[PDB]
Amino acid sequence: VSMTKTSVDCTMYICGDSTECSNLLLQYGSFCTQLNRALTGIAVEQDKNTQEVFAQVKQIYKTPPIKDFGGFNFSQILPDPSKPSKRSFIEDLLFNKVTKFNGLTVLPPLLTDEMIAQY
Amino acid sequence: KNIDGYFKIYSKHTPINLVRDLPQGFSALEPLVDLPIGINITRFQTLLA
Amino acid sequence: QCVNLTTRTQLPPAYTNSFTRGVYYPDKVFRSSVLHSTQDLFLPFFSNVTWFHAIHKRFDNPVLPFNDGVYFASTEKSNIIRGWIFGTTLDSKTQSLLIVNNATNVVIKVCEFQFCNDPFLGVYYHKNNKSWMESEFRVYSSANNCTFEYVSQPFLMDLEGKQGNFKNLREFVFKNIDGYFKIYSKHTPINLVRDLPQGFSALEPLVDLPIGINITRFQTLLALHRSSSGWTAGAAAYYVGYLQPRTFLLKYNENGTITDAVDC
Amino acid sequence: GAISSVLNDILSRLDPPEAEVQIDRLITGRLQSLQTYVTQQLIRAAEIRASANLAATKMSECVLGQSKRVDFCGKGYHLMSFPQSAPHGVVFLHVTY
Amino acid sequence: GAISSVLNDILSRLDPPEAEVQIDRLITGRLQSLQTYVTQQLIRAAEIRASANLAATKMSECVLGQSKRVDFCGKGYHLMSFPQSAPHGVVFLHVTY
Amino acid sequence: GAISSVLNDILSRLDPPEAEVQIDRLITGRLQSLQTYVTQQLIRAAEIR
Amino acid sequence: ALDPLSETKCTLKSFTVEKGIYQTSNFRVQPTESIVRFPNITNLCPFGEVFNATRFASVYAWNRKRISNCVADYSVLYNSASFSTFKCYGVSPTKLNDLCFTNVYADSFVIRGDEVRQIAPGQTGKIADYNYKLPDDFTGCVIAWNSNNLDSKVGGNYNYLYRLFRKSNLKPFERDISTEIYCYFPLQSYGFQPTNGVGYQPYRVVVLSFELLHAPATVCGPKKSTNLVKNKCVNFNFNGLTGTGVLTESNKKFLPFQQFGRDIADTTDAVRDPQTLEILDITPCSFGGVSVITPGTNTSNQVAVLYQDVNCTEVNVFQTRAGCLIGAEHVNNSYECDIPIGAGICASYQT
Amino acid sequence: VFNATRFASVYAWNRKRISNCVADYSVLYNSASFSTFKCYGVSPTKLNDLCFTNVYADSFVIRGDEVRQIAPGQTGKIADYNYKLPDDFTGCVIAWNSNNLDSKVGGNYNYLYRLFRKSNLKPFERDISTEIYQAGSTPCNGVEGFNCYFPLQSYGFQPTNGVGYQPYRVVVLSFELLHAPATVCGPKKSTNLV
Amino acid sequence: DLCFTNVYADSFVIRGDEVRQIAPGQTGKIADYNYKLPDDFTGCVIAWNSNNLDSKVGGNYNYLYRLFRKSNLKPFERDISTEIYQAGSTPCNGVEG
Amino acid sequence: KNKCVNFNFNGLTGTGVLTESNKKFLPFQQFGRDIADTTDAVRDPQTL
Repeated sequence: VSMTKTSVDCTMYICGDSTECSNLLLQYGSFCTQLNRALTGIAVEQDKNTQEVFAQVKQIYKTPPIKDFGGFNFSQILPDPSKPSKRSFIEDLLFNKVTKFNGLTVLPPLLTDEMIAQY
Repeated sequence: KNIDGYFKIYSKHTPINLVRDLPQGFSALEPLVDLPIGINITRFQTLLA
Repeated sequence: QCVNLTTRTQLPPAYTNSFTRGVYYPDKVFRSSVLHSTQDLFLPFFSNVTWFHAIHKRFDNPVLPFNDGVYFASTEKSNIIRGWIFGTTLDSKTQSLLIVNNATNVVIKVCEFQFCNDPFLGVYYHKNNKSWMESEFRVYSSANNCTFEYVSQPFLMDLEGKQGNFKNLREFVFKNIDGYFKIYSKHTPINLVRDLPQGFSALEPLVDLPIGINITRFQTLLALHRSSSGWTAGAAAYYVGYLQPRTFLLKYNENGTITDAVDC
Repeated sequence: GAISSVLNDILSRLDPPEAEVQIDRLITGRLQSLQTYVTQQLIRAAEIRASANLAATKMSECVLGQSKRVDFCGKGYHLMSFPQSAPHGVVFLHVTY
Repeated sequence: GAISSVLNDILSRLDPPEAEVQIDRLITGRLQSLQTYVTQQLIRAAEIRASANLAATKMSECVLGQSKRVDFCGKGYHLMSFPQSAPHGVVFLHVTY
Repeated sequence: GAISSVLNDILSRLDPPEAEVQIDRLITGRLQSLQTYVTQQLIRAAEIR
Repeated sequence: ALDPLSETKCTLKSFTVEKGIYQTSNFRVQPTESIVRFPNITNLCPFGEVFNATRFASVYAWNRKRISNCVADYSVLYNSASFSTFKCYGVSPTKLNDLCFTNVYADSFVIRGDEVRQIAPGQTGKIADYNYKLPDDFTGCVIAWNSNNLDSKVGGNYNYLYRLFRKSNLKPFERDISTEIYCYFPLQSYGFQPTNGVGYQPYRVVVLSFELLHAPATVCGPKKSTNLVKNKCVNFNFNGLTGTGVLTESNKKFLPFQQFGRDIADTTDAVRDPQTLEILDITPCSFGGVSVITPGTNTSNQVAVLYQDVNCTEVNVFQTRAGCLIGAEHVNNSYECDIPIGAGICASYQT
Repeated sequence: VFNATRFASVYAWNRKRISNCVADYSVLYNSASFSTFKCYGVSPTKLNDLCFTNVYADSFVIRGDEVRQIAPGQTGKIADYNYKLPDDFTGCVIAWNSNNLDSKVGGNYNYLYRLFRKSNLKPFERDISTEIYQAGSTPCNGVEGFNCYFPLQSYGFQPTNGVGYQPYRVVVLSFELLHAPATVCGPKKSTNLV
Repeated sequence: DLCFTNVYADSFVIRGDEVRQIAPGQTGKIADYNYKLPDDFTGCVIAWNSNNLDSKVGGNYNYLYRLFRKSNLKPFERDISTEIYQAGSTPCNGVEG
Repeated sequence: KNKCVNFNFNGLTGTGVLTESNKKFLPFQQFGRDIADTTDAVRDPQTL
C-alpha cells in the first residue's frame, strides 16, 4: 500500500556547502525545483494510497463485551490491547517478519501504523 | 562535381531502344576515377565530332 | 661481502598454497559493522606462494623481485628474521632502503650501501654462557650518502634459540605507492606443521616512509650462529608471495576490526 | 568525469574558470542521478498505486461483501476475508469454500 | 556532440588528454540513450503487466468460471471462454449469449 | 551554463568555433528539459490511461 | 523576504496562496565558525641549536645542516628576540611556517657585519660570489646575531676562514673547499676580536635554504591548532581532513592508525582528534523541510511555520512528530483532518 | 583611447567613455596599428557588425611579461594586485609594442604598478593606497624593513630591453550589451520600415 | 600509426609575427585575406626561421601577400585579382587614392 | 582466419573474427558497413 516517502534536497545533495556550486546549479533553472516537486507529489500520492485503501468507513466499529464468534477463534486475528502497539497475534508476525546525512529526508506517513491498525 | 579540391566522376552506360529524349527508368551511376585536379571549375564545353 | 656461505645449500623454489593471507587495513578509514568492497594490492586466496626456509643443511636467502608489493610470512623461534633490504640494483649505484633489527632498536636508513652477495648477522660461541650477541655484520660493508635515518625506541629482543613449536609469528605487507612505502605487520601465535595454516589475519600498518625511490629487488635478512662462511642456521621457515590489484570484501565487526575477507 | 568526486577538493584546488568546468560535471552527474531516482520512484509509485487499488477493491469485494469474481479473493468459493495490517501494505486472509 | 562516433578513430588521432574530451561526450550521450531506452521499456513493461493482469483475470473469470462482469468477457451474456496460446500473449474465445 | 540563453547573442559575439561551446551547453540542457517533459508526460499519460 | 506568507507566494510564483500546507524552503543550519585541530607542535628539528650553536664551521666550508622529516617553527626565533638582525627575502617567517619543503638546509657560518649585507638572492660581494650564493628564487630567510662577546678572542680568532679569491664564481647552493691557489692563497682567516668595530664584529649567520622538490615534502612549518568545539555546527579541519557538521563525543573507537571513519555509503560519519585521543561523531547540521500552513489568501493571512525533522532551534512554540511548529496552537481535542501535516497530526483554521 | 600619446598608469588607470557616437572598427583594419588584437568575449571582426550600449575603454601600459596575467580567472602579480578583470569578463584585449616611443633612456616612471598587496583586489576597482606592505608581525611604521615593502613600483622601460621587458600599450575593451538604449553604433545607413 | 589517403602540403613564406594567425579560428591579414585555413581544419602547422636565407639585403620582393581584401578569401583558394581595395563609398575605378 | 584477431587493414583498425565473405563489392568499393555504420566486411589491400 505504502512506499517510503522521500524528500531529497536537490541543493544540498548536488552542492554540499558550496555557494559557487549552487550558483552553477541555478544556471540549470527549474531542474532542482522540479525534481523536488515530483518527489513531493509522490509522497502525497503515498498518503492517498494509505487513506484510499485502509479508510473504507467513516466510523470506528467495536464488538460488544459479549463475544460470540460462532465457534471460530478470533483471538489471533483480532488486535490485543495488552500489546504496546495495537496489533493482532498475526499482525505481530507481519510487522516482525518485514522490517540520511546528505540531505535525504524520510517523510512520516499521514496515518501512523496504529491508525491503519484501527481501520 | 568538384568539392574541396576533389573532382569526382560517376559514369554509367546502358544500351536502350529510344526515338528521342530519354527513357523513363532508374539508373544508379558508379564512380569511375577520382581526380585531385585542385582547380576552380566555373565553365565547360562538350567535345563533339 | 663477496664470500658465499659453505653450509648454504641451493634448493629449488618449492611452492605452497595460501588461504586468506595478504589481508591488511588498506587506509586510515574506520569501518564497523559493515561489509566494504575495495580494490588494492592483495595476495589472492588459494594463490601459489614460494617456500624458503633455514636450517643447520638448507639455507635460503634469495633475491626476489619487489614489483609493486609483496607479502611476507615467517614462522620464527629465535626471531631469525633480522630485516629486509630494498633496492633497484641492490648496490651503491642507486639509493637503497635498509630495514634492520639489531635486537635493540629498529634501524631504517636510506643510503648508498655496499652490497653483500649473501647478507646476514652472525653470533658466536654459545655453549655455556648462552651468549647470543651480534658480532659480524654482513648486511652491508659500508654506507654513504644517507638521505634518511630512523631509529625506533629501545626494546629488548630475545635472540635465544628455542625448540618445539614456533614461539613467534610475524607477517608483513610491503608495497610502494606514489613514492610512499607502507608496512603492515601482524603477530599472532599459531599451530602449524608445514606449509601455511588455515585462518584469517588482518595486518595493520606500522609506519609510513615517504622515501620516493624505485624498488625492483629485495632480500630478507637472516641470522647465523655456531657454538664467516662456516656458520649454521636455526630451524625456521618463511614464505613470499606477490601482490596484485585485487578486490576484496572486508567484513568489519562491532569494534571496527576486520573479521574476515572474501576474494572477489 | 570530474577530476574528483569531492566537491570541496576541486573547489579548493583548481582556478575559478577550471573549477567551474570540473564542478559542472559533478553538478550534471548528480542532477541526472536525482532525476533518475525520481523517474524510478514515479514509475514504482504508479505500481504501488495499482496494488493499492487492488487492496481497496479486495476490502470491498473480499472483506466487506461476498466476491462473485472467480479467483479474485483466492482459490475456492469466497465467503469472507479478514484484513490484517502489514508494514507498507496489507494482508488479506480469504476464507474460501 | 563528439567529433566522431568511432572510439578508435578519436584515440588514433587526438592526444590522450584530448581524446578523453570527445569520448566523454560519447559516453554521456550513450548513457542518456540507455536511460531513455530503459525508461521507455520499463513504462511499456508496466503496460504489458497491466494487460497481463487482465489476461489472468480473464482466465479465472471468463475461462474457468462464469463472469457477471459486463463486457469484460466480451459483448453478450458470457458463458465460457476457450484460451488459445499466442506469441507473447494469450487469446480468449468468449462464448456469449 | 551558457553565457546567454539567446542563440543570436552567442552567434553575434563569439567566433564560429567559440560559439559551439555555449550552444552545445544550450542543446544539452534544452535536451534534458525535453527529457524531463516527455518522461513526465509519458508516466502521467500511463496514469491517465 | 517580508514574511513566511511572502515566501509562500514567491515559492508558488502566485499572488494568491491557496488553503493548505506547502513546502516553501529547506531549513538548514550553516557552520558558525572554523575549527582547526592539528597534531602537537612537537617533533622539531634542531634549528634553534644551529642559530644558538657555540662554534660554526669556516665560511668556505659553511656547515650544511640537513633539516628533514620534522616541524620547523621559526616564529619562536622570530619572537625570541634572541637575534640582532633578521632579514627575509621573498617569504616571511610566518609564510614559511605555512609551507612544506622537501629538504631544508640550514647554512650556518660566522662573518663580519659588513659581509652580512652581502647575503641576499642574486647579489654580489665577498660572501656571495666567493663562498655561498642565494638563488634568484630563494624563498628562505637569513637571521644573524652579534656574537662579538663569544666568537671573538684577543689577538684575533683564527678558527674561521673564508674564500676571498676564486678563479670563477660559485653557483647558488654550491660549496667549494679547494685550496687551489688563485697569485693569492684564496683561504684567509677572520680577525675576530672583542675590540673590533661594528662592521667587523662576528655575526652568527644562518641562511635557511628551503628546497621543494617533486619528492614528498618532509619538513613542514607549524600550523597553529585551535581549541575543540563540540555540540555546535562548525566547519572543522582535522589534520588533512575537513568537513561541516556538529561534532559530538561518541562511543566509537578508531584504531591508532585510523584518523577518520566512513559509513556504508563511504561518507565520513566520524573523526578522531589529531591532538588528543578521542572519537567524535559527525551529526549533520540541522536540516529539514520548511512547511507553511496557511488558509486561502481570501480567508486569512494567518501563517503557521513548520520546520520538519528538527526541534525548535532558530526562532506559540510547540513540538510535533513532524517537527517544531511555531505560530499554531496545540489542541489536545481531536478533530476531523482539515490540512494534513503528518504522523497523525492535522491543522485547521478555527475559532 | 588607442592613439593617445601617453596612457594612464596600470596602478591608477583612466577609464574612457565612448557614447553617443559612431564606432567604425574597419579603420583598425584599413590602417595597420594593432600588433596584438584578440577578443576573448567577442569576435575581433564583429565589433563593427555588432554595436553596444555603453563602451568603456581601460587604457594603460605594462611590461611585456606582465600582459599574460591579465585575463578572466587568471592569478598573478597583476591580476591579484593592481588591475583585475572579472571571471566572466566579456570583451577584447588589445596590445601593441611601444618600445620605440614610451621607452626613455633608463626608465619611464610615468607608469607604476602595485608589486605588493595585502589582499586580492576586486575586478574593476582602483586602489591608490601606498601603505607599506606588512608580511610580518613587526610594524612597518610607514617605512620599508623586515617584511615591509613599498608597494608602488615603476616599470623599467628601456629601448634596448628584450621583448619580455619592452613596454606594450594595452587597452582593455569592455562593454554593456542590450541592458540599455544603444547610442554607439556603426555607420550603417538606416532603411525603410516594412 | 595512422596513415592517410591524399596528403596536401601547402608551402609558403610569411613575415615572422604573422605565423600566429595560421590556425582555425584566427583573425588577421593572413587568415582573412591571402591564406585561410578551414574552420574544421584537421592537420599540422609547421614553421621555421629562414632569416639566414630568404632575407635579401633590404627586402625580398618575390614573396607577396594580400594586405587589403573586400571580403574573406575562401580557405585554400588563390585569388589573383588586383582590384583596388575600396575602403570608402567612392568608387576607386582601378586607381589608388 | 577463423580466429578472433586484431586487424589493421589499409588503415582500418578493429577486432573481429576474420572469415571469407560471400558479399561482392564493386571494384571501387572497399570497406562495407552494416546498419550501425560499423565496418561489416573488409578487403585485403595486398592480395585482393
